[PDB]
Amino acid sequence: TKGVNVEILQDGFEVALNGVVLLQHTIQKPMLFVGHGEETIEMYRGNFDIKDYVTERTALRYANVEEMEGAYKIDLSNLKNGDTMLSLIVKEEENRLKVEYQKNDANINRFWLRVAADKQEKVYGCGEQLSHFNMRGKNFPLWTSEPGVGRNKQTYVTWQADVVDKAGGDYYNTNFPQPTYVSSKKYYCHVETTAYADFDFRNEAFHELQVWEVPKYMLFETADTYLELVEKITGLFGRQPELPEWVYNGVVLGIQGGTDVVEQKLEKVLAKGMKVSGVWCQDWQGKRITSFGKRLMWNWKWNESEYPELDKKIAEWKENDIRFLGYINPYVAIEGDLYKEAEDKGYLALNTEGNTYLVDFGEFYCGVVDFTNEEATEWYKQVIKENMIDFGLDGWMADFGEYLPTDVVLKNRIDAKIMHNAWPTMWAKVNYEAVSEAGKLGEIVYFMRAGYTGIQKYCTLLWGGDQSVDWSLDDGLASVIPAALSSGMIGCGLHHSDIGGYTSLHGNKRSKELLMRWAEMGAFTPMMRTHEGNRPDDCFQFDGDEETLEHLARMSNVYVTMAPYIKSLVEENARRGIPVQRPLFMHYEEDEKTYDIQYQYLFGEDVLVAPVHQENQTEWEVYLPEDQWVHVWSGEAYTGGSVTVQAPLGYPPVFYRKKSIWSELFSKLIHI
Amino acid sequence: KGVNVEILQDGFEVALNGVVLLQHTIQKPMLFVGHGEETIEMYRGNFDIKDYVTERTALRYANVEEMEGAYKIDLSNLKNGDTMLSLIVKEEENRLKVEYQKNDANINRFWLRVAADKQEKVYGCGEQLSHFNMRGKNFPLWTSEPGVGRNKQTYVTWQADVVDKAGGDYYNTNFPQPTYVSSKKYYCHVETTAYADFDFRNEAFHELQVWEVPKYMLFETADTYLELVEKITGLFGRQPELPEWVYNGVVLGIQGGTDVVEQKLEKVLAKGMKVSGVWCQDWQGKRITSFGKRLMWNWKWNESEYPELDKKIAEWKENDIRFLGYINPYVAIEGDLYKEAEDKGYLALNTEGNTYLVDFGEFYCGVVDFTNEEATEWYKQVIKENMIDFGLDGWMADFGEYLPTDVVLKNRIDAKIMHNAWPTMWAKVNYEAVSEAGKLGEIVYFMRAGYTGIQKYCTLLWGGDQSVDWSLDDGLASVIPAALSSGMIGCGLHHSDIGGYTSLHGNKRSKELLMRWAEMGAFTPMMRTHEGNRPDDCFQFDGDEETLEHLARMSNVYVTMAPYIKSLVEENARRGIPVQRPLFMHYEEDEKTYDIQYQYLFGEDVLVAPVHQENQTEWEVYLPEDQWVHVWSGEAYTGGSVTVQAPLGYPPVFYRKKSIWSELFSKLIHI
Ligand SMILES: *[C@@H]1[C@@H](N)[C@H](CS(=O)(=O)O)[C@@H](O)[C@H](O)[C@H]1O
Ligand SMILES: *[C@@H]1[C@@H](N)[C@H](CS(=O)(=O)O)[C@@H](O)[C@H](O)[C@H]1O
Ligand SMILES: [K+]
Ligand SMILES: [K+]
Repeated sequence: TKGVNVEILQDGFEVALNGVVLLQHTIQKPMLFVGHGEETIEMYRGNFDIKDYVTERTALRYANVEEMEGAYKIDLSNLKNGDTMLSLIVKEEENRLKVEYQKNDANINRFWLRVAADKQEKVYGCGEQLSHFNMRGKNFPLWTSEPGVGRNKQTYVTWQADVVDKAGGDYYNTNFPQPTYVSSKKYYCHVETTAYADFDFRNEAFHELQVWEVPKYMLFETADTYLELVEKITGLFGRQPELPEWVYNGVVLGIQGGTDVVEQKLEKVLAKGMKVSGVWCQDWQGKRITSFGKRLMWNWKWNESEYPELDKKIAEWKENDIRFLGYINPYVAIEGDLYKEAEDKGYLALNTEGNTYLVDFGEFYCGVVDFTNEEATEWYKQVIKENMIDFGLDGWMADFGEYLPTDVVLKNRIDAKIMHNAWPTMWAKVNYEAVSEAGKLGEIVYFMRAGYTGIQKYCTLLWGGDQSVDWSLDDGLASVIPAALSSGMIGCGLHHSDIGGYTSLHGNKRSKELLMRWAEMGAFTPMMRTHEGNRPDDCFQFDGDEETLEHLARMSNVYVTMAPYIKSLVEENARRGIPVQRPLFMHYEEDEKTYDIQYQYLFGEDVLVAPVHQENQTEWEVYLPEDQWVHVWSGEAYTGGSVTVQAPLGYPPVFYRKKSIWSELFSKLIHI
Repeated sequence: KGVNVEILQDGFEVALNGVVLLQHTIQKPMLFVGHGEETIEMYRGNFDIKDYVTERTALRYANVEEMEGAYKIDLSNLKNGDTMLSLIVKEEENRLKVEYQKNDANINRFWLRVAADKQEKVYGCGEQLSHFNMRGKNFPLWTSEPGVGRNKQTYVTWQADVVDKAGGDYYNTNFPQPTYVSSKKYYCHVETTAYADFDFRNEAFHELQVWEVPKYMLFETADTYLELVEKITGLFGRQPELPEWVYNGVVLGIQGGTDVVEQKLEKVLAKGMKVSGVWCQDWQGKRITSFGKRLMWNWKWNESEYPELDKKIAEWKENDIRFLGYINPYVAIEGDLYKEAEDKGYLALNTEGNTYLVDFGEFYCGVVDFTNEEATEWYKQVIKENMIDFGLDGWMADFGEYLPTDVVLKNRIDAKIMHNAWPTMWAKVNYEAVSEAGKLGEIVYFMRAGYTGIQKYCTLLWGGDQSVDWSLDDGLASVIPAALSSGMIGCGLHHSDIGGYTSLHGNKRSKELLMRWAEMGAFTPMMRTHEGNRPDDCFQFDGDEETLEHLARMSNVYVTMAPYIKSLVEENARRGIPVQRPLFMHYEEDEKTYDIQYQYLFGEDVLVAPVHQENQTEWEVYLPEDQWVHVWSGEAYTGGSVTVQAPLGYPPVFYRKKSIWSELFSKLIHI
C-alpha cells in the first residue's frame, strides 16, 4: 500500500506508488513503444517549424519481470521471447518511483510511454502554458522558442504574423516548456531529458509521453494535497530566493530614451504620489531601431552618449530609495566589442565550417556565447560582475535563451537537438552564479521569460514575456493568468507580466483602457513593472494622460499597502515552494468547478483575484468557492457561487476571506 | 523486355523494360506495414483528417521463390520471421503487376517506397489545382470540397477557414486518384478506394501510403508520353466524342426562368455571338441561402419557375440551340424524390437505422445509396424520365464528394472505403442512363468530382468552383494545372466556368476577369458561362456592350477553330491523348517544359499561355524550339522567352507554321 508495488498479473504487470496505479502493461494494451524518426527543423528568428517523419514505431508487448535487491528489472520486446529492445529498472529512491531506461539498438531515437488515466483526470504544468492550464484533450510539443504573436490561427494578428514573419505560433508554443506534468490524481511525473518531447493528453485511457531519445529516467511522486505536491516538486527541482526588500516599495517604471527623460518622468510621477521601487531602462547599453520598432544594441556595457551621467545618477536615485535595473541577453551583436572579444577568445558557438555561427534576430545578426565552454561561461559572468553589478544595477531583464539553432556546433560536442532546450537553464545559472558569487543573492533580482527544468532554482523571477497589446485570450492580458498558474504548479512560484503588454504589430496598438486594466492585475502579483513596448509612440503609456497617471499611482498604493501580505507569500514560496499565484483547486480540492478555472487565481490563501480581461466592461462575473468572502472595495460579503460585481476602472474584482489573519490590512483598501 | 526480378546479396530489384522500379535491401527496405487510428470530421464537404499511428513495421527481410512465370515474395521484420506481407510479382498484359496479401487483421496502414532520382518529376494524382509537378510535397487523396482560396497565406482562404472551415490547401481536390506518371516514362496505379497519401518529399524514393493493404498495383512503361497516356487510357478507359452541336459555340449559363432565357438569347444573337445552347441549372427550381442563389435538389422540371419549358426546348432546338440542366446524387428533404426514396429504402442510413441527413449548408439532403442496385436503377430511370425524355441535351452532374465516414450503406462496406468510390459510381449512373437510352455522343454531362475509372464514365470534366479572382491557387490560373494533371491520368476533356463561381469574403467578379476567362475558354473543348453563387455581385456576359462583343468575338474564334478542336476530341476518343497537353508531351528534350503549368498545348499545333493576372497589357511566354506564329499579328517566332502584347481580346496564342491547319489558323488575323 506504501511505496513501490510491482504486481505481476497473467496479462502483464502494474507499477504503483502509495497505491496510486501509474504504469499498466498488458500484451494487448502495451505501455511502451520505441522507434525511429527523421525530423526536419527549420528556424526563422526564434520560430521553429518542426516536422517528424516516423519510419518505425514498435509496440513492446512482451515483458519479463525479475524481482531483485528491492528493485525490479523488466525486459521488453516486440515478440514473445524476442531480443530485448528496452530494459527498465523500477525502484523506490528518495521516496519516489524511479524508472531507469536502457536501450540496446542505436537506431532507436523515438520513445513513447503510456501512463494510465481516467476520463475525468486533469493535467497541469509542462512549464509556462499561455493557452491551456488544464492540458487534457490536446498534445503539447515541448521545445523552447518564440511563443508566437497572437497564438491562434483564427485571429487576424496571428494570420499576419504567419504571413509576414512566420511568427504566429499556436496554443502549445512557449519560452518555457518542461517535461513535467501534475495530475489531478495527486502525483507529478518528470522525464529527465532535454530532448524534444510531446506530451499527448488526447486519449481518455492514457497520457502518452513522446521523447526524441530514450530518456535516462523518470521520477514519480505522490502527495495527499496539492500544497504538499508542489512542496515535493520544488524539493526536486529547487526553490527561488526571497525577493529583495526594495521590490515592495512599488512600481518598477519601464522608461527609455536617456537620463534626462528618466529623471523628468520620475519627478512627475513622484509628485502625483506614485510609489516607485525603481526605474528599468532596457536601453542603458544602447538602442537599435529596426522595422520591428525600438529594439536594443546587444552589447552589455553602459552607453555614455545615450545615458549621460548614469554612473552618478544611479547612486543619486538610490539615496532617494529608487533602484535601477538594466538588460542583458545571452547573445552578442557583431558590431560590438563583446562579440569581437568573444570571437578572439573562442567563446562563441561555431558552424560546421568552423567559424562563428551567426543567428538572425531580425535585421541584425549576433553570436551565441557558448555556455558549454566553462571558460566562456566564467567570462560572461565576469562581464555581468564588471559592467552590471559593479556599475550598481539592482537588477535586470535577462531576456531570451530560446534561439539555439539545431545545426550549431558547441564546445562540449553534444548535439544541438539536445542542447537547445537546456540553454534557458544554463542561461539562468549564469545569472544566478554571477549574483551569488558577488554576494548579492537576496539584493539583486533578474527576471527571465525562457526556461526549462531547473530554473526553479536558477531563475529569481519569471515574467510572461511578450504579450500582444490586446484583449485576446491566447496572447493578450488574459494569457498571463494560465502562464502564472501553469508555471507555479511545476515549481516556478514568482511570476509577473509587462503592465500593458509589449507587442504592437499588424494594427494592434495599446489603448488607455488596456494599460489600466493590466495595472489592476499587476498590483496583485509579486512585482509591478511597466514596459513601453516595441513601438512606444504607437502605444498608450502611463503618462499618456492625467487619469492614467493617477490610476497607476493609485494601484501602486494598493500594492504597497498589501506589501506585508505579499512578502509573507514570497517567503512561503521560498520556504515550501508554494506559489504566490495559486489555482483555486489548491485550496478548494473538493470543488469540481475549480479544476477548470484559469482566468482566476488565489493570491496566497486569503485573496481571490478575477481580473477584467475584456474591453469595455463595467462589471464582471466571478466564481467564488464556498468560504466567507469580502469584496475588497465595497466591504460587501459573499458566500460561494457565481456572482456579478461592479468593476469600474480602478476597482478590479478582488475578494479576501473574512477568516484571514490579515483582515485588518485588507480592510484599509475600502478607503483607497 | 518485361519483368526481371534480380536477386541481390542483401535483397532484390524489380525492373520493367529496363526501368528499375522497386528496390529492397535489409538496410533500405521498400515496404512498411502498421496500425493507425484516424479521426475524420466532416463539415459541409470539408474533411479534417488526422492520423494517430501506433505501429509502423519495416519489412526488412524478404524470401523470394519462383513459380509459373510469377515470383512469390514473403516479407517480415526479422530474418526468417513470421510473414506479415506476401507479394506475387508477375507480368500481366505487358504490365508489372504486384499483388499483396496480409495475414494480420490489425494491419490497416501500408507504405511502399518506389525508387526515384533527385531530378525526377511526377504528374497526375487526379485533378490537381495548385501543383502539376508534385515533386517535393505530399498529396492526401480524399475526394472533398477543394477549398475556397486553397492557400493559407491569402485573406480569402483565412476567412473561408474562420467562417466556414472551408479554405482547404494545395492538395485538396474533388478528383484525387492513386495514380501518378513519372518523368522516367512509367505510370504507377494503386488499386484501392481507401484514403491514400502519395509522398514525394524524399529525393531517393516516392512513398505511397494507403489506409489498407491494396489488392494490387500496376506499372507500365512507354517510349513517349504520347504512348504512355495511350496505355493509361487503355487501362482505365476512354471518353466518347463530344456531340457535334457543342462546336456551334458558347453554352450560356442563365438563370431566372423562360422569359429571361428568351431575352438574353435575343440580345446575344443580335450581337453575332455563336451559341451552342443554354444551360439553366435552376430548371428544377431555385433556393436562396446566405451563400447566394442555390438550387432545390429535386430533379424534375419546375413548371412555375420555368413555364412552357417543354415547348420552348423544342422551339430552341429548331433554331439550333440546345438545352442543358442539372442533377446531383443527393435529394432534398422537402422534395418528392426524397420521400419516394425513403419509402423504397433507397437512401443511406445512420447507425440508428434512419435516413442519414447531410448538411449541405443551411439545408439537408439524403444520399441515394448507389451500393443498392435497385436504388441505382431507380435513379437512372429518374434521369431517363425527367431529363433525357424531357429533351435535355446535357447537364451538370455536380458533387459526389460528400459521403460521410459514419454512413451505413446497403453493401455494409465501411464508408472509409466507399467515400472515394462514390464519384465513379455517380459517373457510372450518368453514363448508363445515357448509354441505355442510345444517346452516347448526343447527350453530354459534365462533372467536377472523380476517382479511378471516370476515364470511361465521365463524358466531360469541369474544374468546379474557382474563386472569382486572379489568385494562383483558386482563380483563373488554377484551371490550367487542373486540365494538365487530369489529362496525364486519362481525363482528356476539360473546361471551366467562364468567370469562375465563388463570390465570398469580398471577392466579386470583375468585367476584366470574365473577359480574360472567355479568352482561355475559347481554347478548350467547351465554352460555358456561369452566373456564379451571387449573380448580382458578379459581372455577367450581358453586363455591358464591350463585354457582350468580347464574348461574341471569342465565340467566333472557337467556332472558326471547330474543325481542329473536333480532330483533337476525336484523337482523345481514339488514343486517349488529351486535348490540353503539357509542353513536354511534344518537346520531350526541353528541360524547362517539365515545370510549366500555366501554359498548355492545344493539340499538337497550338500553344496557349492565358493571361491570368489583372491589369496586364502584355505577357511573357515560353516557346519551345519550333517555327511559331502569333495568332493575332502573324509575327513569326522561334524558341525562347518572349513578351507579346495581349490586350483584352488578344490572348497569347501561337500556332506552328508546319501545321496542316495553318490555312485555318490564318483566318484568326481577321476575326
Ligand atoms: C526580449 C526582447 N524581445 C526585447 C528586447 S530587444 O532588444 O530584443 O528589442 C525586450 O524589450 C522584451 O521585453 C523581451 O521579451
Ligand atoms: C455545384 C454546386 N456548388 C452548384 C449548385 S448548388 O445548388 O449547390 O448551388 C453549382 O452551381 C456549381 O456550379 C457546382 O460546383
Ligand atoms: K507573444
Ligand atoms: K475552389
